[PDB]
Amino acid sequence: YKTKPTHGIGKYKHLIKAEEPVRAINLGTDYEYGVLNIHLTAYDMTLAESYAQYVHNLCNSLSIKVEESYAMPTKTIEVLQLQDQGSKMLLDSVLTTHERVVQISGLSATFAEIFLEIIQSSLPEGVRLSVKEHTEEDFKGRFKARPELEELLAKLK
Amino acid sequence: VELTFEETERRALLLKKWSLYKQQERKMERDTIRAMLEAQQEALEELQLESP
Amino acid sequence: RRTPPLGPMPNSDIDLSNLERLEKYRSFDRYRRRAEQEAQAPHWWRTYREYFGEKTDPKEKIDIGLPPPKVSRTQQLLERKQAIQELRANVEEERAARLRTASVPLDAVRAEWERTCGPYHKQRLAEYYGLYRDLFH
Amino acid sequence: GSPWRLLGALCLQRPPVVSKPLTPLQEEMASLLQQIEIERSLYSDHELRALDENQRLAKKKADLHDEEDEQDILLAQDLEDMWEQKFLQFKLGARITEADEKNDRTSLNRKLDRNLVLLVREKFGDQDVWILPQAEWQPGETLRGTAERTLATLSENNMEAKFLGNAPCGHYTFKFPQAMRTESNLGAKVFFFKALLLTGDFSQAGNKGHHVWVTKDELGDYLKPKYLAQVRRFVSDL
Amino acid sequence: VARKERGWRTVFPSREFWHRLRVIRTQHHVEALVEHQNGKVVVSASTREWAIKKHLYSTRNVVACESIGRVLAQRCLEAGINFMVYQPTPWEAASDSMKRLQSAMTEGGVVLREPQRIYE
RNA sequence: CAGAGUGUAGCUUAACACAAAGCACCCAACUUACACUUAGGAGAUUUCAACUUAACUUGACCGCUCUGACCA
Repeated sequence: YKTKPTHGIGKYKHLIKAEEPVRAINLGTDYEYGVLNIHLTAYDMTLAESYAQYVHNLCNSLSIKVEESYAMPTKTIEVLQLQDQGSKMLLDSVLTTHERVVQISGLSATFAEIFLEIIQSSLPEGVRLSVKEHTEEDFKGRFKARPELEELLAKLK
Repeated sequence: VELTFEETERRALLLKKWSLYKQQERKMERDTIRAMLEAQQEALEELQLESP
Repeated sequence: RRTPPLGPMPNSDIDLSNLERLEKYRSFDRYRRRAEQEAQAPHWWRTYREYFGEKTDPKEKIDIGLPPPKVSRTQQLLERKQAIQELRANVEEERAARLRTASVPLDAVRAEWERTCGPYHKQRLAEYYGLYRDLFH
Repeated sequence: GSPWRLLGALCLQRPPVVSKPLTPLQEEMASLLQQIEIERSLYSDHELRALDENQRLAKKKADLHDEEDEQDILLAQDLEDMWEQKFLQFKLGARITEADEKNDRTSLNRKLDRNLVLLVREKFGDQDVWILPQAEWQPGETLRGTAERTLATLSENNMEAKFLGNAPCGHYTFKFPQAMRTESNLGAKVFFFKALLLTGDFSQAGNKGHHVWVTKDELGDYLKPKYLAQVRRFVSDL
Repeated sequence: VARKERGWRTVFPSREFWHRLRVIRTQHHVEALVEHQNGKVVVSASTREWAIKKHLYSTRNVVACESIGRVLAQRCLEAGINFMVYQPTPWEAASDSMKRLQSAMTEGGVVLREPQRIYE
């Protein structure tokens, strides 16, 4: 009851993050970095996924918030080689590029040196590590292209 | 093809040894992060006293 | 009209500034474990235990039994650790537990139970039946 | 000013070039994972090709019912032979190079599976002491910038380094001997900054007496016991 | 004929019982308790006891959980406790350790369902 | 080097004895991954003499963090 000293004992929503419904990019301060995308490029699908899991678990143990873990579209490139005593290119092998991205935020400037040192020391063979600041273009690169929108935009140009 | 009793026993013991091996790897990595963090924080404190 | 609480309100120790960085329960069991401990703690408000719990005497119950036996903890612990190491060193024991075929001898367990935890469990069991309440007030 | 002398040290490190060899325990685990992967995997096109080719041979020998003559020129097993022959001809790079054999602790081509830390020899008070590269701080310059300037002051080097962060990775404070110890110059405060060696190497003018590259395990041979302890904190050997 | 504490339908677990089987599993030990509705523990069986620990290779596996049920069922018969209730969470009930423990209690003679109260 | 402090595994003012506890941690399955869940794995009283008590009391002892010496 309101007048009783036990008023408000049942309150619970002040302990819960307000969830009242794409995502705004939060730039970091002078001492903390903003949203960061940790790209993992490799020719082996297992290596890319396994290291992304390792990075995701590493951040949790380091109390670093992980915004989102997702996979970039697979790139398939044909590999052709020139035949001996010939001028014709013949297909040799097919290579698929797999990219895994782990999105983190709130990284401290002083702690960035330690975090980058640990991840680069554990990088598997054949895996490329690239850490970039999150931008709108990178997020928009995960969506299908819209030729119909482009065609209408060309008329306006 | 069904695995033999000896084959299953070998894998089970290997997995048990694998758990301890990965635990020691985490301890070495966790201590490595702690060692770097303690040194960096101590260095910053010394630097602040010398020249803010 | 408001009245200040008679004591510390629940969830007052929670820091709402760093709510995002605070570790959550994330599971039903972890919340339940904390909930059970919180319920047992005394409170300044009206509770179920106030109206239904047994009104035990605040003074400690008088012990009128034989003195407890003297046991060397250091020697007892060393022997028990040696026994465990011998048991775990057996390959068959590890295989039996891994295959979920091992079992304990009830007769051997109870014989050791009578010498270590028997007298204490009997006191608790007799307390539940109220023998001490009637025989010795 | 201050009685202590500000010094900015550079902890230049060479990242490993090759992957570390697997431990004997990891070799057992690696084989098991490969064995498990094959067991739970479906038949591949190469495997399906071999199975069908074996059946065609049976369908050509047991009964003369095959209605095709050309079939396939090369069998799956025969195709594996060509791949095997090419692999034998190709020669892989030497993981252990001539530097390891000769124990040439100056070149960067040694211990490609380990981490190398740059060490230089500097003479103080007619005494040669092995320390990390360092320079004295100057007005109008950040502490990290002094470490960057230290790289440019090396003996004919075109190395490129990638500094990580601005905060120092460690510090080392020492006092001068009482013979020359004065209130104006009580001692020095060295600050370490780590960087990654991307590309470049020293010229062939001076190699043995100028700089050495050693791992953390052998780092104690050159550093003083008090100086070694501080360096071993921010330098990892993972 | 005794009153069971009915109600508490909006919370968990229910209080409508006389004795209940409560099983506590920790990181290194497994404990099973039979306590009355008032909160008094009647009988108990824990892997911390040297009587049970000395015969177990591990005190945190299915064998330990099954062994505790066998020991507790013997103590329940010696204590006169024949009927009790079990209130598991959905994941605990589907767990293999609890199924073995429930089987041990049933094979020991203890019924995991109390008879209904006689109102007339 | 000396002096000063400190003493259960990562944390804990867990340890009356019936007992070295609780949590954190690691592998596997599930999960894109995390998380939950299930099923597993590894752990400690620095050591010793003192009602023989004693992780606890006290000494020694070993280790450990600090103040200086020492230092390029």
